[PDB]
Amino acid sequence: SKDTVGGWKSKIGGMKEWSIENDGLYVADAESHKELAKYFESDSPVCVKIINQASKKGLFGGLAIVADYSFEAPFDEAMTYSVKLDGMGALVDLTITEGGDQMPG
Amino acid sequence: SKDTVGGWKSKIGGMKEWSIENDGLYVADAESHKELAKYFESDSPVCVKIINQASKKGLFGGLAIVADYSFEAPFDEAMTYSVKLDGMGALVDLTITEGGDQMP
Amino acid sequence: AILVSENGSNFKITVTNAGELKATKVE
Amino acid sequence: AILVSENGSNFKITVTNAGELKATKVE
Amino acid sequence: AILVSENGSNFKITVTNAGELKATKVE
Amino acid sequence: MDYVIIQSMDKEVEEILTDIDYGSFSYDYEKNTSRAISFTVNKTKQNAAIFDLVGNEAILTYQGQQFVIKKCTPKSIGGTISKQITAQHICYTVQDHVQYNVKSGRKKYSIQTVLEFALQDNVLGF
Amino acid sequence: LARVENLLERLLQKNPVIKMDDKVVAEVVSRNQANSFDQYNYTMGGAAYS
Amino acid sequence: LARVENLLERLLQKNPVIKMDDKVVAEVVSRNQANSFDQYNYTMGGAAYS
Amino acid sequence: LARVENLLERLLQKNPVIKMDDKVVAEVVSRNQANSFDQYNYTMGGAAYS
Amino acid sequence: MSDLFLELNGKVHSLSETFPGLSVQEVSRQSPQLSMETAEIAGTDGVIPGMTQFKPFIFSAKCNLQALDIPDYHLAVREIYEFLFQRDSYYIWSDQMPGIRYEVHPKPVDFSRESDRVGLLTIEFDVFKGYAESRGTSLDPMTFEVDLWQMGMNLSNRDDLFYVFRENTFRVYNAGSDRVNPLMRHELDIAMTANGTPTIHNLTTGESFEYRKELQKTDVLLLNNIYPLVNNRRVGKDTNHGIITLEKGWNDFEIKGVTDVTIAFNFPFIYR
Amino acid sequence: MSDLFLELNGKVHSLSETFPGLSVQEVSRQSPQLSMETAEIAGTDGVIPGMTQFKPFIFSAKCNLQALDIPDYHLAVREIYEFLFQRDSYYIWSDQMPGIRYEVHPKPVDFSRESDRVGLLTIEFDVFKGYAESRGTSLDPMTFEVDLWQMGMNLSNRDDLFYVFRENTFRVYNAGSDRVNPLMRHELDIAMTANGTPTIHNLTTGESFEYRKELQKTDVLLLNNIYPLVNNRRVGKDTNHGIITLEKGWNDFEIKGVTDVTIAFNFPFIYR
Amino acid sequence: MSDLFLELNGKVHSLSETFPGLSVQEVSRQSPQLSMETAEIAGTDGVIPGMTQFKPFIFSAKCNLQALDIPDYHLAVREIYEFLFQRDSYYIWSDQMPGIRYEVHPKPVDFSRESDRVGLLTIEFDVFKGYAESRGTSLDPMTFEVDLWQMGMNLSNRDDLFYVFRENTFRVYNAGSDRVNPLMRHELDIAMTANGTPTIHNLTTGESFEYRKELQKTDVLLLNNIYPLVNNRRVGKDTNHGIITLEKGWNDFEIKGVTDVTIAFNFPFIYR
Amino acid sequence: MSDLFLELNGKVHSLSETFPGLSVQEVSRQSPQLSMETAEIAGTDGVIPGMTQFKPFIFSAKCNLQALDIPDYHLAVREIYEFLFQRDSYYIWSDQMPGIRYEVHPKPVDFSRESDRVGLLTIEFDVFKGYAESRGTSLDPMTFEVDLWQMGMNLSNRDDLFYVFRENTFRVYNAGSDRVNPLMRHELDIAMTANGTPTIHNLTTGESFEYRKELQKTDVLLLNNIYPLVNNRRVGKDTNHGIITLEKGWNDFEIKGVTDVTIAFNFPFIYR
Amino acid sequence: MSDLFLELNGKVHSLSETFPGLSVQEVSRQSPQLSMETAEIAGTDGVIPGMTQFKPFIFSAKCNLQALDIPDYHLAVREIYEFLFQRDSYYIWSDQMPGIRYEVHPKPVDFSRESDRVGLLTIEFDVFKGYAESRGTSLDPMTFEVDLWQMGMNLSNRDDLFYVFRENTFRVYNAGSDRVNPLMRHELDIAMTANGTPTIHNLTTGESFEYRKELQKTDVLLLNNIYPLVNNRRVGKDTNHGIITLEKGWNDFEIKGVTDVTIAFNFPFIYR
Repeated sequence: SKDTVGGWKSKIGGMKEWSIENDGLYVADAESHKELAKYFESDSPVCVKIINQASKKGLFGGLAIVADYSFEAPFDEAMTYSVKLDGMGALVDLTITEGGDQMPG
Repeated sequence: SKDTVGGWKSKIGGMKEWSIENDGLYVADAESHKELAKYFESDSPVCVKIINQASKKGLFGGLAIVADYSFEAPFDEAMTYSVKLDGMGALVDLTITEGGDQMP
Repeated sequence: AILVSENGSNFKITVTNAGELKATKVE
Repeated sequence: AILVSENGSNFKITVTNAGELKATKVE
Repeated sequence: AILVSENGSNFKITVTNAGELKATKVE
Repeated sequence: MDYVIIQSMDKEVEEILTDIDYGSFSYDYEKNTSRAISFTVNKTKQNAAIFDLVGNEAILTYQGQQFVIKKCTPKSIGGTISKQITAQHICYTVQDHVQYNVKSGRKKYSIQTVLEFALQDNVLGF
Repeated sequence: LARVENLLERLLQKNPVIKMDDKVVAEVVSRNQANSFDQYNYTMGGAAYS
Repeated sequence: LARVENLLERLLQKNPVIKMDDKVVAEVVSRNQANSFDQYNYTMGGAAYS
Repeated sequence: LARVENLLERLLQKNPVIKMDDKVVAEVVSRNQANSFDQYNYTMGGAAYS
Repeated sequence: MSDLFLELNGKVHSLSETFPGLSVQEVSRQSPQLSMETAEIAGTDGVIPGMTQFKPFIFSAKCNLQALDIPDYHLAVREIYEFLFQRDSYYIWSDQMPGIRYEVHPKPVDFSRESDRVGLLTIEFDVFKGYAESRGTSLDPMTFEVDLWQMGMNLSNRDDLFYVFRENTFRVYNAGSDRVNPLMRHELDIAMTANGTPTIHNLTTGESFEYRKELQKTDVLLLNNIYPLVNNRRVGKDTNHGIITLEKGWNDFEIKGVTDVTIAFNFPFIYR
Repeated sequence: MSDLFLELNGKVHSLSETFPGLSVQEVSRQSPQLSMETAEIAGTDGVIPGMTQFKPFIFSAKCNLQALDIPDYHLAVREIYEFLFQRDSYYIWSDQMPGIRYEVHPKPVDFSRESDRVGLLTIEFDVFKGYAESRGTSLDPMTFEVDLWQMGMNLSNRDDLFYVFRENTFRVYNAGSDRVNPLMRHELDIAMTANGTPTIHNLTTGESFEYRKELQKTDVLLLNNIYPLVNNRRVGKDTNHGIITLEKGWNDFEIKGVTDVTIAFNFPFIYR
Repeated sequence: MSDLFLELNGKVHSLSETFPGLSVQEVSRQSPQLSMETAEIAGTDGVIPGMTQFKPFIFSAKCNLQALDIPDYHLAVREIYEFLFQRDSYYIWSDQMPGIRYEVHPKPVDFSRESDRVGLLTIEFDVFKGYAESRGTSLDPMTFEVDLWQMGMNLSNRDDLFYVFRENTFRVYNAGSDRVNPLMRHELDIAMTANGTPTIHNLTTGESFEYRKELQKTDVLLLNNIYPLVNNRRVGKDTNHGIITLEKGWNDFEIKGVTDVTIAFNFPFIYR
Repeated sequence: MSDLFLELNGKVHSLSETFPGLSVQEVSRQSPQLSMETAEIAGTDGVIPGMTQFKPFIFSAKCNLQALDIPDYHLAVREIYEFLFQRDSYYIWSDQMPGIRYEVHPKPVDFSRESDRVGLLTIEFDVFKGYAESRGTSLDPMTFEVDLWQMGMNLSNRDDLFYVFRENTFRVYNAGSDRVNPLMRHELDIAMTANGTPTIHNLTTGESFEYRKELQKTDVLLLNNIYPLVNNRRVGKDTNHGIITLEKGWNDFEIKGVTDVTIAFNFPFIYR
Repeated sequence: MSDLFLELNGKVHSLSETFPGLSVQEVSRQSPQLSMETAEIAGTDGVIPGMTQFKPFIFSAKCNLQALDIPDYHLAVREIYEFLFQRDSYYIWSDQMPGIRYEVHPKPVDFSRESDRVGLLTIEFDVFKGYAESRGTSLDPMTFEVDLWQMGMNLSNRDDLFYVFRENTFRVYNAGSDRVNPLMRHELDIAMTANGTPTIHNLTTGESFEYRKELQKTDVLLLNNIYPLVNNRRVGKDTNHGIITLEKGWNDFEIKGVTDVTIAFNFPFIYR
């Protein structure tokens, strides 16, 4: 507002967005990698969670799409994988809310 | 002004803006991080204040939006966090002015 | 850019009609 | 660049001509 | 890009007036 | 005065006709042929009080000359009411007086005698 | 940006021909001529068609 | 993009005056008036020029 | 670039209606018809109004 | 802080007060649209200017709407559209210049939805008279408690300005930027009470209004625009049909043919 | 979530329900299109505006279609084209403001095919009457049963809004954004049953309608649009051809010349 | 540094001095607007051009306003709008070329509000006569006392330029960029006092003006524009209706038929 | 190095030499604007071409001005504007092709101020005849010392070209790209002196000019454009009113009815 | 590599050969310009189309010029402008499709000077007949000697294509892209020599032409365009004014009323 005393620009919050990047060692025979490949192959928005396996508590959860799924095989190192997920809608924050403590098994 | 002898460009200050970038170690159950998460979710102004915690003197204060809140979890280090805050108005300079010494 | 396209489209679409009013009747 | 140049080159042909056909003769 | 807008403004402003001279009188 | 003075048919009220479309105003004169003024008036707040008076047989004073309205065309297109006024110089209104008597036969007249015969016992103040 | 020119050249196809009806023009011209004729007849008293 | 601006300016130069002929307009008006006159004469039997 | 769209919209607001005077057209048509009538009268000797 | 005040049906509404979620960021005014009536003679240079005129212009107000939730946002948008767009023209003014008001008509402006609850707007009001006028007329006293006058309105800081006179010769100060003329749809009222046959003369302009009947002190002669009346009765037939005008600055006025003259002027100032 | 409800040929459909793949993302409406004719006078500044009108406006809904496969995509496109484009106007509304509906005609829309099964589109509807309206008439129980907010208060909970009266003087509340005028092709029905010579006076608007014949309780006088009827028979020759209009807010009505009068008003509300 | 000087209503103002916050950044002028009418002949190439003319052009001055605060910004904007936009044309010039002025009408200008106290603008002026001119007429000492450069040497220092003559044959220097023609609505006054029958021959342009009556020393013959006067009385019926024009550079004048001739030329120079 | 030469009032001025701070960067010439007079018959394909014509085109020169200081820059801009824009058309040519000149009219071009002392310009001259012509006519000798002819002017490098003939049958070479026709406003002069009754025949074109009176060696017959004269006296009544034209390349001419013929052709070459 | 061949004034030139610096980069053609007239009927959907036509189209060739130096660049530009822009149409073709040529008129082009010696350009040609055609007529041996591909087969190798016949019933192959019709200003000549009363029937198109007089072997009947001639004399009054058109592919012709008939068809193929 240029008609108000001061001289500082004024801003307000807008739309929110979120993404997840995960990289590591790649083993093609793993069930999780098979599920990731199936999800990337044909739409199928995937429910993902970020959890604390040691403290036995969950942190985040929500639906996402697999935007990128790439691999890398250097001749003097293990063959790695990288994946990127873009969110759909709200990303539930389990640190403040209750529930969402389900874990792989 | 191209009509002034000298052939020099000129500029004049205008609107001011401010932001704060903070980063460090992330602990989920810390109450400050819970407040930050609530502020990010609720789309409400957050009153931020830069303190000199040793000299017992305030430095800056203002209202901000939480424009970013990200975390990293490397497998060989500690889980970190980074936050970015954008101002909606005047960032009060407590050094030149007086007051703003309320501290935890 | 897309707003320029839409504005130009609407501008020429409106221009197509043209006027030439005699007193009140068209043409 | 080329887009607006084509726009100008096209506007050269049409709008200049104008219509106003009496019944079939021009003007 | 801004002078494109100025050119379009003057373009359409000049387009407003139109002609249709009878022999020398307007309309 | 360059504006138009409007006097009603019954001469009860005489005011100033304002908000005349001066762009459409025109005064036409041709020797022994014509003398008239034509224009268009739109009904607005300023002239709403006297817009009903301007009609046929009303009198318009313009630059000290009197013109009788001989053609009025009220028109309503939505919210605008416009009258197209054409008025001829009051002199031509002398055609409302007719000399019925006839001076039969062939005779050499002057302009004075013919003019006296034409305007004898006028009731229009000519 | 290609479909911008798509619409621009599609709507350039517009015919720069505006056909105006002759009957209304003729009727208006006749009415104005009648107004002029009535004016001229009035200026000459009644030494005309009426 | 400068030459685009130059060509647009040169194309703005053009006079927005479209000379329309008067002889053809008069002839068409006369023909339509003749059609109306013939219609009116026919509706009046033959009590007219023909 | 928003004010480009704002100005172009404000200029698109213009009414694509151009009123053309009728009295001038009628007078021009009458003059042309008089010219044609004089031509026809001359081609017919003097067997006309004059 | 900026705000926009709208006079509608005799009521003054603050735009921010009526809609709490809507706040006026900034106001702006287009420059006067000067236009000279050019006449061209082919073969000569330039044009022959006629009488300079001023075209209607635009008063803009950039604002934003911040709602609690989506249904509230839609309801606020609908209510703003209902409030702004009325059948007849209304009045507007701003906090920055609270002494000058414009008679305006709204223009179609669309909300720019930025988020789920916020929307930017740029309201545009077309002022068609081509000029701005003061909120108060000349009859209002130039006192502090009136709260109508603000600096920059061409008030002369050298002499007193009053518009009620008791003598036959005086001066009247028109502070506007245009010559007040009722023929140009300007507002101007003159109320006079005196005894005798009156005649008003504006020497600076050179105009004269003449009434050709005897007047008593109990009869009030009211010239409103181009209508002279006595006791709200039209007497245009008994006058010379002349109309006075107020030039810029000081106008010398002389009254002839009457005694114990009491003449009052009531007109708004024309700004731009 | 958002949705768009369409009432056509006596049936109400949900856009997200009729087409499972279709999902409405956002709903918005254009500002009222204030059209106004201006006249210029040579020698004076500005323009003189005529009576203002409101052009048809646009109600827009941006949505996306997520088909199962290519044949499903083409089938859904064809189904949407067949469903939306009828030969007669139909009503639409949204869950965000369920209490207000627009009678619209569909506009051309282009499917933006992004992937083999995904298409974004923006359905636009021409509101050709220039205004919105309530979901029902005043006598309709549905009108005051869904939702209606005015100056921040809900009209669906007010208990003082009556439209059937038995006395001779009363008040009628028009909650619309502007006056209701049958001359403007608005909908307004007034049904009266009484004994004697009726005369209705709208004191707020200063209007009057009189029927110059005796009436009997079994005879029903119905004013619909610009036509008065007695027992479904046009009787305009025996009336003063008066037209009764309802202004914004409260209108004070007085009935004279009859006794044992029962009068009912049936009209929808008009929103800008 | 740069500044813009405006001469209006008999007073000279400095733009940077009248408004302290305003500072002129750059001054420029449009090219001469050569206008030409072309006729096409069927069967032949090219066009035939008519007589060329010079349309009104634009003198531009880009400047900025640095107000103290928001109320000062609005006050300065209003003051600039009031000052610049008068109802009559006025002269302008710049310090870069102080010896040449343009008679202009203001053009619409839009303030670009960059900050709460800073606004850039570009004031444009229509030079409607199609040419610039010297700061005064030929007889004015103002003209030959500030500066005037023409193909290299300053004309303010040349001592051979005289415009009052006592002999019968002499030379007159028109330093303008084109010929001075009263038929083109230029300003040109020629005052003569002699005894006998005057006859002026402009041999350079081959023009002639003759008065066919005897003249006496106390009688002054003044040719202004297209009108000859004797003692401020139109005497065109007794002349040959001749028009005297001054070409570029030196014009050789011969006066015949009179003795004791005193002749003076008063005209401003015309620059393209 | 590039330069532009302007022929004005019989004087040749170099643009760089006249203004030391202005230097020509580059020259360019728009291609001939061919236009076929198309006639369309509805229902058929394509058009029926009429006679191909050439529209006026544009000759452009990109240059820059480098001044010593700001006042010098403004003075140079004004002087350049004065020099370029004249009342009537003039001639231009370039160093790159110094044998071909164009009759042109200037076009409005604005200086682009890049710094405090430098300004870029792109002058555009409209050539309206639709063609270019040689600097020298056919009467000028084809010698080195004349410094007029250059390569690329279609001069035949196989035989001598002279335009003065002493016999009754010869050939004349028109090197232009257009058929020289005085009816198309082309320049063409024939001066013939002989004894008897003359008759000129252009066999290749098939034209014939006939004079029906006896001629002596002392009388010169001059055909300029479409005017035949003897001793500068119009004798069109005594001729057949035919006019000869020069086709492209060689034209075979035969003169009958006279002896000791001396005929000379004086015309410029038409290029494109 | 690529090249453009131009046939004009009876000579064939190669664009890359006439000007060594010029090199053709790419050749392309515009699509056929289908023009159609649409009539709208109130109360019905869609439009009714008139007879379609094909407007003139554009054949484009993008190329570059690499001159040795600046004078060479200007000389090459002038030479190209002189060569390309003639006053009459000429034929063009390319090495990529040597068997098909277009009769064109040059279009305006502009040289894009990139460096001091390099200039890119795009030469455009208006094909004003709306169609392409073979390099010769049916009877021309050149037509079936260079190349002609139709539906994947080469017509230059087919041995069953004859156009001179001696029997009374036969078949004629029109290899063009559409029907050949003399009424459409197409070129079609039919030469016949027989004895008796001729009658030609095109059974494929169901057309007929009859001559109502006896014929002799030394008399040649030639139908060219819309005119029949006997020994180069128009004899249309003694015929039925029949027009013979050739459809696409095979047309079955039957000759009746004559014996010892020799008939030849001479026409070029028409390609869209």
